[PDB]
Amino acid sequence: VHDPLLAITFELTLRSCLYPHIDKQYLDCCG
Amino acid sequence: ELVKDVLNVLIGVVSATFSLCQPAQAFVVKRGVHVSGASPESISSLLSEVAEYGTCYTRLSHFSLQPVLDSLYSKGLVFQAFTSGLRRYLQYYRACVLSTPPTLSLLTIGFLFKKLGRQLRYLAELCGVGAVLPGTCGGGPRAAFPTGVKLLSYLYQEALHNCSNEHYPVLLSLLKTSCEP
Amino acid sequence: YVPDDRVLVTETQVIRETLWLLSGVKKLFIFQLIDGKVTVRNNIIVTHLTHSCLRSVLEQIAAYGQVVFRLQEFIDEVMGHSSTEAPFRTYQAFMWALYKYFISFKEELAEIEKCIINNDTTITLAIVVDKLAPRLSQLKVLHKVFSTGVAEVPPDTRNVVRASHLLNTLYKAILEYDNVGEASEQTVSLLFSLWVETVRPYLQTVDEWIVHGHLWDGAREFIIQRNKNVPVNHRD
Amino acid sequence: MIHELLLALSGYPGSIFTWNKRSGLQVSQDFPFLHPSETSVLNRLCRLGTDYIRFTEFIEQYTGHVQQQQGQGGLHGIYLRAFCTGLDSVLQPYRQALLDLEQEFLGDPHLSISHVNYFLDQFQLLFPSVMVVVEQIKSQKIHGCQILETVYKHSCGGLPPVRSALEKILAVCHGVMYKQLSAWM
Amino acid sequence: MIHELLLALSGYPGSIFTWNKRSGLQVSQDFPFLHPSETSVLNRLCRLGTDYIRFTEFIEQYTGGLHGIYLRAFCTGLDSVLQPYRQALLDLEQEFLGDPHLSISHVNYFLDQFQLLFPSVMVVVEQIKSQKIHGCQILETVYKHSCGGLPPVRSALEKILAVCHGVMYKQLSAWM
Repeated sequence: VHDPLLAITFELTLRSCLYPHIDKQYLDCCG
Repeated sequence: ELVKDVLNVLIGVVSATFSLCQPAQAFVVKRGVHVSGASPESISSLLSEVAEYGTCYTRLSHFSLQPVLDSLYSKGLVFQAFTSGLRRYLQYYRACVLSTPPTLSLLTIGFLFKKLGRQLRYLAELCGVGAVLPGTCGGGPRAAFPTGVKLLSYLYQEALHNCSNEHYPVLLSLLKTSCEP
Repeated sequence: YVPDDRVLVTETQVIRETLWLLSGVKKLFIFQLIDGKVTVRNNIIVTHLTHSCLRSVLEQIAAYGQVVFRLQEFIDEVMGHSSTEAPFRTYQAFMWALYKYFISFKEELAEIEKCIINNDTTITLAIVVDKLAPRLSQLKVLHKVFSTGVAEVPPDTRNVVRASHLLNTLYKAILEYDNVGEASEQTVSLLFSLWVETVRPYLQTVDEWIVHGHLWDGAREFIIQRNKNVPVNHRD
Repeated sequence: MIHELLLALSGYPGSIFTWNKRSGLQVSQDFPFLHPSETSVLNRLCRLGTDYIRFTEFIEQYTGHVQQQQGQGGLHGIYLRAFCTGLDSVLQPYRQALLDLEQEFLGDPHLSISHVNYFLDQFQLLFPSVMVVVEQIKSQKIHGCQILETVYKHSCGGLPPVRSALEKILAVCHGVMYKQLSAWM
Repeated sequence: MIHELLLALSGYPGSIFTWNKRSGLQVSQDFPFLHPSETSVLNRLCRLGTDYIRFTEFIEQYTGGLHGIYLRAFCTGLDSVLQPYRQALLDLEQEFLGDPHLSISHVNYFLDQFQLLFPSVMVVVEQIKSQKIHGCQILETVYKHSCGGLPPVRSALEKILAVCHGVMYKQLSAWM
């Protein structure tokens, strides 16, 4: 899932599209 | 160039040989030892594995080829059915040997035929005759092959023993034919 | 003056020696290695080359030779060639990516060798040296990353320390090379590929523990060591 | 020095590559005509052929050698037979790789050893990995289903190609386990 | 001689063209093979090679003293300005391999367009070293000579400068 969103100086921002996966997983798991 | 012989060594030929004789004393396959024409020893060894396959083909072909003759007292009707089914397989194996391209590279021939070689050597060892004259022991043992209900049951226990391995379809086919009598 | 005996190897043979050295090979008659330090052989002479300039260029290739040799040695150590069920699982991912890079580098060297063997086209030392220039640029950065990630502490006793340190010297050097410019965009791409194929194990451990709900690691690889997880479930 | 390589890697020695049971495949180490540079490359290549020969030997030893006749997991077993069955099929792409090499050498009559080193360098890493998988089974006399665990614990290898390769074998052996479960259940 | 020189002009000095810290690549010998005065021609030519080692050193140490990301961008640009000086030393050898009579003066002529780009980029580099222009003021010392007037070095420093703006347009694009 990291690699698909990767495939579309913005390096910290590149990492910033990998944390919402943890956020979703925790959002489903806190549930 | 020499490989053409080897292609037909898969079948019985004279270029290489299956002297119906005692292993390695008069039983022979054509080989070049010490001095040879553009044949370092490794080539002879590769030819020797293909030779092992060849000897197994010739022995198994004899074993199945020998028909009932209409007076087969020693063996049974079920053994005659077994030999018929075995010959069906042998005909298919011969067909693949034929289907090999005439123009093919030396190593590639043996690598192409490895799986069928081991399959056939297993099939040989399944029968006493094929098991006998392996190349590591003489023709003296001449292990008795079961006949009748003994043969049918022996085949089925071997089927249980070797159910899961790649070789099982052959056993199933033989058993289907053999049970009919 | 007394002349000194020298082997008088051909210049064409020298490129073949350099090419197998740049690929994974040892015990070459040129570039004799002594203690894991690849060093130009003391006496080599060629027709259209003086001893000193030949020594200089050959040493300059041998400096890169040391890098490729050490990386090959590390790869060898952790290829499975060599404890009982101690898959480090991050050193293995790093060497795997390193191996992919070395495969592509070996392909380029193989094309050069093919051109060298069968043609009238002249390939000489200057031509090949400046032809490999983009790869040689990659190798020095790779050497720095390895020499900090794995060789910072020579005794290197602990294992979680090694894993975290390697991941943290890749995440740092990517930032270092991120703002160098848009001039080449080569170094940063290399480093980023190394990072992705070195973080794959950690994030597999994450996702497994995330949904399947059982933390699963060996060699104490992960940073949140479940040292106390074994008996606590009894307490409730 | 060209075609002989493919013979030996196919796993049948030549005079240049003396097979000794102790040292596997081994170059004679002394020929005036070839300089020492190529010798090391040859030895590196011979490691792979040594592993292939050892594999073929072990497979031949424990698969199809008898018609199920001392039965014991280290010695014999349906699971051991399944492992051998998986090993040969996992080794099949090496066979195909050597085949394509011979075709390209038919195409071109002067090819350096480095080219062979390249095209075979992907198996250079996979074969040593599988060696320990077989070695633990032999050493520990692993019995029955415990082989399944033994391969599964190395399914966490950090080499993706090794992982997939061993995964194929575990699929095959799960074949027999599921099969025995397919009668009792 | 014509391969020792077509490599001495590159990084590798050799015995003929001895390197020294005070002055670089000055062959100083009385040789029967070379004509007596060809050393002077060789001295004028070795100015170019000497400069080349100096830039190569400077790119080596980068990419207390000088430091930054801009010294990791100016040097990357200084590789690109020197790339047509590497290819143009390959081509010379390619011609010299076949033609057996061709002399040093063709090296002179062919590598005469590189006696304008190099000397006036060397002042930029010595400025950047003698004055610790470490940060954003590197763009100043490149843009102050990029006005120039000598077209070879007016476009060379332009290639150098655009890379520095390539860094500044990502530093000031992350910010904005």
